[PDB]
Amino acid sequence: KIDACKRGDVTVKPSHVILLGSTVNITCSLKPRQGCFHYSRRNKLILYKFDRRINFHHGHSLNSQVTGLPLGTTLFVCKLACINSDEIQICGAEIFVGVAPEQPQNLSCIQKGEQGTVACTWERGRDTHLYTEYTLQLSGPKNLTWQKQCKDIYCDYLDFGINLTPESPESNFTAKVTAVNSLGSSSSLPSTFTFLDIVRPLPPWDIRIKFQKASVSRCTLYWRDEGLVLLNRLRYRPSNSRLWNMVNVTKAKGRHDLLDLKPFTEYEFQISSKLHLYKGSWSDWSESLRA
Amino acid sequence: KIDACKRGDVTVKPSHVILLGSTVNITCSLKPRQGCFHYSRRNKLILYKFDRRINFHHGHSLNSQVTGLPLGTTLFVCKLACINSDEIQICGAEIFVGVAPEQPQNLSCIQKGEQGTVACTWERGRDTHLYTEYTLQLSGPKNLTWQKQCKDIYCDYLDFGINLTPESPESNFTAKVTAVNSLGSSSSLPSTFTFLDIVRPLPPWDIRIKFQKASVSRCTLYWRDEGLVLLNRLRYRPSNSRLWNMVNVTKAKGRHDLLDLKPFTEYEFQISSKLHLYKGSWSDWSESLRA
Amino acid sequence: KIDACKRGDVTVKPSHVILLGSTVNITCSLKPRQGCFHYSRRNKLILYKFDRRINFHHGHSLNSQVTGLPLGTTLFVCKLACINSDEIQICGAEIFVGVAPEQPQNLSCIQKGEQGTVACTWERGRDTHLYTEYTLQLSGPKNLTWQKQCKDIYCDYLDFGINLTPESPESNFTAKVTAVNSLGSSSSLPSTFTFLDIVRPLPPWDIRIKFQKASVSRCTLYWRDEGLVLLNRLRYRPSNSRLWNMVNVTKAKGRHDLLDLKPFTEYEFQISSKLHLYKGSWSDWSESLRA
Amino acid sequence: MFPCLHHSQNLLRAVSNMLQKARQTLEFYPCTSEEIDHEDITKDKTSTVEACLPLELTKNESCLNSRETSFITNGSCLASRKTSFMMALCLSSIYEDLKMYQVEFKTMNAKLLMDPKRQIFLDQNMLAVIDELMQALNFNSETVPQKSSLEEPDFYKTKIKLCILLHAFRIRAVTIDRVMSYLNA
Amino acid sequence: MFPCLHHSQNLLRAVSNMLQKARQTLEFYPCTSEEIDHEDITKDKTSTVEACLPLELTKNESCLNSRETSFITNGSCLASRKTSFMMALCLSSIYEDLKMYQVEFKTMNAKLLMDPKRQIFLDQNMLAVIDELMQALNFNSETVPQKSSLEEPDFYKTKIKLCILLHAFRIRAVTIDRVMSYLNA
Amino acid sequence: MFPCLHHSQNLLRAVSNMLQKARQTLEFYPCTSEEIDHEDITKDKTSTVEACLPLELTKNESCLNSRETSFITNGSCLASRKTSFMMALCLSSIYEDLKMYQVEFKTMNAKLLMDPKRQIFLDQNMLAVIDELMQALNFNSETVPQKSSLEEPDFYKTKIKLCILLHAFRIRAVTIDRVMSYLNA
Amino acid sequence: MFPCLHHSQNLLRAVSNMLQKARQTLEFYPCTSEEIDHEDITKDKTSTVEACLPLELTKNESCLNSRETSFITNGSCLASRKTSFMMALCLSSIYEDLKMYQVEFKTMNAKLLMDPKRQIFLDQNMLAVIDELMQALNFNSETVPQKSSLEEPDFYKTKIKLCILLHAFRIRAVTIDRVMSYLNA
Ligand SMILES: *[C@@H]1O[C@H](CO)[C@@H](O)[C@H](O)[C@H]1NC(C)=O
Ligand SMILES: *[C@@H]1O[C@H](CO)[C@@H](O)[C@H](O)[C@H]1NC(C)=O
Ligand SMILES: *[C@@H]1O[C@H](CO)[C@@H](O)[C@H](O)[C@H]1NC(C)=O
Ligand SMILES: *[C@@H]1O[C@H](CO)[C@@H](O)[C@H](O)[C@H]1NC(C)=O
Ligand SMILES: *[C@@H]1O[C@H](CO)[C@@H](O)[C@H](O)[C@H]1NC(C)=O
Ligand SMILES: *[C@@H]1O[C@H](CO)[C@@H](O)[C@H](O)[C@H]1NC(C)=O
Ligand SMILES: *[C@@H]1O[C@H](CO)[C@@H](O)[C@H](O)[C@H]1NC(C)=O
Ligand SMILES: *[C@@H]1O[C@H](CO)[C@@H](O)[C@H](O)[C@H]1NC(C)=O
Ligand SMILES: *[C@@H]1O[C@H](CO)[C@@H](O)[C@H](O)[C@H]1NC(C)=O
Repeated sequence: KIDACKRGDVTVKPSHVILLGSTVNITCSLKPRQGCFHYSRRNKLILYKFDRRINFHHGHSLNSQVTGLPLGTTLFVCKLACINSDEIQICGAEIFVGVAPEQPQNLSCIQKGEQGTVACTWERGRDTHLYTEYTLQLSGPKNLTWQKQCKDIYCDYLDFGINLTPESPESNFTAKVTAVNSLGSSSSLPSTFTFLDIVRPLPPWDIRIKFQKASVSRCTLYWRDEGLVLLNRLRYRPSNSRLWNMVNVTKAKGRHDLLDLKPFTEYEFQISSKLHLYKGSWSDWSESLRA
Repeated sequence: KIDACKRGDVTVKPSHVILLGSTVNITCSLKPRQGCFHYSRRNKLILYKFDRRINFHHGHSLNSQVTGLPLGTTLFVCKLACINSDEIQICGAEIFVGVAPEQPQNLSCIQKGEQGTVACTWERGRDTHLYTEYTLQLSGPKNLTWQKQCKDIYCDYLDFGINLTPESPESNFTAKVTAVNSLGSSSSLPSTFTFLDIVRPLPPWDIRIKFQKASVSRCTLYWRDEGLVLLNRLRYRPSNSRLWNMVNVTKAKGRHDLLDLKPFTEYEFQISSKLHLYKGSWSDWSESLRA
Repeated sequence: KIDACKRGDVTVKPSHVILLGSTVNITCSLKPRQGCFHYSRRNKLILYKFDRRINFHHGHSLNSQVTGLPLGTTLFVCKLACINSDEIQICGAEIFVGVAPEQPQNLSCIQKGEQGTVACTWERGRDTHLYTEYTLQLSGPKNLTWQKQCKDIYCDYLDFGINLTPESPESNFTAKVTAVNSLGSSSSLPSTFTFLDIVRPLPPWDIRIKFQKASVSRCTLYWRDEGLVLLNRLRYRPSNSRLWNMVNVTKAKGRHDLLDLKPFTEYEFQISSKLHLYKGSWSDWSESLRA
Repeated sequence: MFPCLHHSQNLLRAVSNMLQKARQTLEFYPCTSEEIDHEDITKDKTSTVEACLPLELTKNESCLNSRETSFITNGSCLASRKTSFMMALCLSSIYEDLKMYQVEFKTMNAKLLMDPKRQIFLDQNMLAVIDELMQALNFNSETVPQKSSLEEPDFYKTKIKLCILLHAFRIRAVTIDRVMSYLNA
Repeated sequence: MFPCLHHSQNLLRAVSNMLQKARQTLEFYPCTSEEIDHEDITKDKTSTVEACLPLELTKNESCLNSRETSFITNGSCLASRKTSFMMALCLSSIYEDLKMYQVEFKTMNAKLLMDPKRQIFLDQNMLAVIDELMQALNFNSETVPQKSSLEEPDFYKTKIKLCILLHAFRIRAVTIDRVMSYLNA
Repeated sequence: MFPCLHHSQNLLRAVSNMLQKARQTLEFYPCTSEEIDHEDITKDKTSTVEACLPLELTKNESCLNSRETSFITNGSCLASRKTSFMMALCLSSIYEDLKMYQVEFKTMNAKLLMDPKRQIFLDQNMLAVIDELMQALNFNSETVPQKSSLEEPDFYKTKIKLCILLHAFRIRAVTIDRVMSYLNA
Repeated sequence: MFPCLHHSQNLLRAVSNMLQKARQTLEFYPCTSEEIDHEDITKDKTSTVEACLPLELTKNESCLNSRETSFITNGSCLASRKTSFMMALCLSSIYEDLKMYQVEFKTMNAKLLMDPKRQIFLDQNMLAVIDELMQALNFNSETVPQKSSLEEPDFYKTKIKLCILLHAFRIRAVTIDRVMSYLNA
């Protein structure tokens, strides 16, 4: 059995993890068999924080009560100094000062495209100086559920690998995030999302410009995107200065008889689609098409 | 959108999932545009359970109140019979009669060997005729829990992939199992297990028989097993008739000066080891060694 | 097209490859458009072998006749020195002096075990300072041959991937090796080998020592080897001093009633097998068995 | 021998076995070819019905509507410089047909698993064959993400829709097989 | 971290080690950067010199000459809908640059092996890195066939051409590395 | 060239880099060879100290204690009929030494990850090299299961134990390298 | 389900199809079970006839002759600590039976290819199944080297020997299948 501390053992009261503001009783105790080979009233049993002397007792039992510890870890190492020999490190304690975990104030779940993996994002709050474990739970109408745990201390987001297929377009799904640390536990308020709110249409991948198969000013734009789109929007703004973009386009993959400027000067084109007008987010504008 | 039901739609009150004993209002309704091409007072709108007639209304609206449904699924299909044409299936409902889920009375977690994956086993109880989801949670001394879901309707056991390394041999770890179904939720009582209780030593893999390097009756048995064993037991029973096996052996991988019968007749040998005498399960007897 | 020589071109007569003893006419010629920018009777057109001056002509045409070149490669580089500018390398020639290739005096083909890949070995002879290509051809009684080329300049042996299954134990197979180099070609004399000569039995892999299941001096040796062995030999020599080993053993995988010394002192044991007594090579002695 | 033709022959055989299982499992649900209407999900989205024809059969080229969905995705089934556009558009449309069906079949299977009993579930082997064929058809193959629901759907509707899709898919599988045979010969 | 950037960083390091070996092996042959002229085989064939620039640097777009060699081969290094055409043309041109060099390097190596001694031979690891990067750059990667000759070439000319190519290739390798770093960030 | 020797040379180099990182990360924790006692976990369990010697050095064979732990596990590093028992026992004992260390190193790493900060964590590459060498040493390789704890251990004790193990393991790594060199030559 | 049992069931089916082909191809050569004598090449070399029995059937253990050919080769089909020696010896003997047959079948196939016509040749799939089963049975599997002859053998003798081996091998294949079923249950 490998043992880190052989000469003596050091105890901490109440524990290595303490609430910000508490006082720890670091006590260095030396086993009777171990000790300075020659008894002398010169040898000492020092205690050091970051190699800084805090106490010194000739006797094997050393007691200290450190206070006002800041957030972080402080290494208290208790070395033995003999009469002529160099100091031998005996044992030490690492103390993590921590505070109660922040509750996530805002939780949002976004699925990219009709086929996508749901991803939920939260505001962690102040960082407790402690290991942090995050649990994300998603439940449907009745209480079935999916849970995943983000063991990583810092998590940008947690993604449910399982895709969500909604039994009906109007359903209620509720998501909650729980943060647990040695000192305490904070749980976010339940947030209820309908499937349309979670889904976000993909930007239209395709784009084509045709001048109505003619030299005429009128232009026809042939783009392609996800099948379930009941709305759309197009940018007809002149390239040199942005002006106005039509709020809505008809449910046509291929634009027809769009009003375009008579010159053939290059014009930037951007396109967006809305899965549902009543409760669907707008898609990101498609890569600009030059001319 | 492929539509299974076009001619008409059938509704169920309150829902397809009902508690054992409840009564469902299956109501078959026909859309006005669809119907018998020739109005006649001969055409009917039948409702069938497992192809057995339960009701018949000439009018488009048919109402039924089935009662005393047993546990299981009953297919109520509502067909349209016209005057001379054959019956056209219009729409149907599948009803799952279920009961509240049984709580697991006993939960036991066993880890095989010093290095093993913890596996927990429970008594499911009566089978509710419904989809069953089982969640197994393991919490250590402070609150840090591993979340695993057995989505399979029948689960013999759920295994935690991560091996448990105990900070100290005496620690308390608590395990709970939760069963959730459309109708209700039952959670097993928390059971607290120390690491020694969970661990079960492996049967000694190796075995060797030597007669003290001599023709003498005394025999030496050279076996090998997991390193952390503080106890052991050996079977010295005569092969022809089992007699008695020593309760404990010294902490020796290689037995020495064991009392063995003077004849060279074949003798079966079995060996077991105990990781901890105070709170450790006995290992399974090793494969019998002939002679 | 990256062009190595732009300022001028150098020719060699007869060729870069020459027989040992021949004289090469290295001639450095400068294209008219290229040359020293300022005509002066100070600029020279030097020719260097291993950066050692051999000739110098002011005129664009430089002629040299190097003689007594030793075996190897000599780099003749022809640089241009102008009046004040540093020498610019113009073009160069690498000459490989070589001699006619040695014929392989001895060719032997050995197959390891009943199942083995035939491998043929030859004595290359003196190394010609030239690229060497070796072709090994094996022809059976029927005029069908396997063609394999050892393009590597130095070849320890060439191995035929296909195993040879002999239509009859007495057959004649003939093997020849051909060496070809820019200067000449030498072919080894055809060597005819019967299948028994090519095959060499594997050393017996297994060995067991038993004293006739008793404390008696007589010993029984249970070894295992390739199935088609019609002979065998055993080493009964005392371990401390080698004495004599029996010339032949009966066709028994397991030796029985072998005469062994009464003491139990450790004895080395070696075993060999002969596939055919009339024309089969002896197998290598098996790993010594201690005691 | 054409490797894609072998995959297509495997596809038709896999659908034939699954269709036989579906009829046996769903005894009451009507799943005979006579009682099941033909409905094709890919009716307007893809041009397999027109583009996938023998070169002799297609001539006017007027009916190919403005190079409909002319993505012409390059793939390992053919070679880029090997065959005419008429077969290049066809291979892309066949890839799209398999993508539309696989996404739907996975959605049905995820709903079927929730059933308290296991009356019927889509063949894992058949789904794997569809994915393997798509990988050869187009290099930029997208693997459908595991689909699941947090609620329980009506099972009768899924079982009627399943039978309607299986029969329509079987007709599509023969059409793919005919094209693969033409490419081989 | 960008996987193609890691391959490009591996390429520059592999060329640096091979260039050091070449200078040590060919003591007389002049292989110092001062005595070796810069000659680029891909001078007019590819548009890496112009297309591969940071988006901020390229603006008029007039200098891109009529979308020169605008194959825009799709590949695993980028995603089809991820980056602007300026980087799509650049990745195709980089693939073409590596194809032109690998075909030439293999031809030189086959001639070098015939030498009675083994003064120098192209690093197998460097050639493997070039192939691995090309596979990521374009799905339709063509593997060069084993090249050999039935006669023996002059070795001095091959050794001078080798030094000229190695130095030019090293400059190309840094240019690829800069583009990969820009794509990552 | 011996493949196991290459793995052993990789092991010694990986430990050397990890040991340098450990000294830099733990500035206060004493991790110099002078202040760290030599403690070997495999002191009595394995016979590598005695079995792994050049054939010339070992002669009396009396010191090999009753074929201690003579499992003689067959493996891809040597061939079954290739070398003497003295090296067969040595290869088995080396496999056992790597198994004892890997199980312990994984336990330490699982405790280290829980630290609020990331002052030090065992090199994943070093652990992978240990597993690769064990796979070659013995066919019946056991992969250690992912280890985790439901509580937080004192970190100072783990960091002192880590330094003691790293230095002892480095000495073991040189011993394995010497044996692999002897097998090659 | 037992993976080795699946391989053994594949083996019996493969032999059954090859045996049917052999009878159809060799119309004159007598290949009916009635006219072909039973001759087993592995008559004395292996103890499959005695060792491979259900545990209930074998009791006296006297008939196992002095642990005949008791190599007990460890393998992936069983686990080292899983089953009794009676099945461990049986698995080794079955591996040896497959090695004796595969070496002979390859020798016959190499002679059959030389025939001016292609009346019959051993099924490549059947040979592959024998190799796959052997790999699972014993880790130290030896792959038979490609066999060839430099002369042409009489074909009638090879075709009579072939029929004698196929029928005997089929009986051996059922014996392996029975043992695999017993191991599974
Ligand atoms: C620390 O120890 C001192 C004396 O041993 C005692 O008076 C005090 O209450 C202790 N405080 C804590 C927080 O344990
Ligand atoms: C679902 O869970 C919530 C909170 O646990 C509870 O209030 C509600 O009654 C549950 N619903 C059912 C149907 O069990
Ligand atoms: C979801 O909840 C909202 C408000 O709580 C309610 O208006 C709506 O009907 C609910 N939807 C369903 C499907 O129950
Ligand atoms: C069923 O319907 C009838 C009449 O429509 C009504 O009287 C009864 O209360 C209903 N019962 C349930 C359980 O809905
Ligand atoms: C741990 O959890 C249990 C139940 O949730 C609770 O009673 C206990 O106070 C918790 N302990 C801590 C330290 O949070
Ligand atoms: C575990 O719990 C038991 C009883 O609840 C208690 O006696 C024991 O001290 C506990 N162990 C620890 C480490 O707290
Ligand atoms: C070399 O050249 C000289 C003069 O050019 C000529 O006399 C001589 O014959 C030549 N020798 C050979 C071997 O070409
Ligand atoms: C075989 O080849 C040798 C040499 O080429 C020749 O002498 C002999 O006649 C040949 N035999 C036949 C049968 O062709
Ligand atoms: C092989 O050649 C030798 C001598 O040339 C001859 O005695 C022997 O009969 C030959 N064998 C065959 C099979 O022809």
